[PDB]
Amino acid sequence: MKKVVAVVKLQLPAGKATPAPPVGPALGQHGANIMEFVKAFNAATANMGDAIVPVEITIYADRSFTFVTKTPPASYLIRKAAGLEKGAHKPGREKVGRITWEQVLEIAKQKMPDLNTTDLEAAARMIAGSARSMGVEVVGAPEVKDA
Repeated sequence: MKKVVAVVKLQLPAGKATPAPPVGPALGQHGANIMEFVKAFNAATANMGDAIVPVEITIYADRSFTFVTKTPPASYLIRKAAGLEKGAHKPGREKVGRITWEQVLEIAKQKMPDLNTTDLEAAARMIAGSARSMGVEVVGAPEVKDA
């Protein structure tokens, strides 16, 4: 028996949101907890840095708020998929932010069931690209030329 009851989707300031977001009251729809929401948020936006994040607080009947969001969109999962971990005491040698075709694809497929896109090449570039702009770079995608 699955049937989400409430889901708050909006954009909150990373490393700046406070227990008084543009929703607040419109958010307390699971148990009435604004801090826990921003508390954890700030935690993520506090460990990474400042920015904006499209929250997707999915409040399930069982007062369950499921939503993974921290750095800008694409980063939502391209980060861990790329390598944006922490400053690291030693230089990350490789270029910070590196994903692979297979990664951007699997990351796009679910992000392109058939909305505006359709084929993978399209979404694929949308992802491998989104990262490209995010300073990230495609590690896989073996430049296939004379093959």
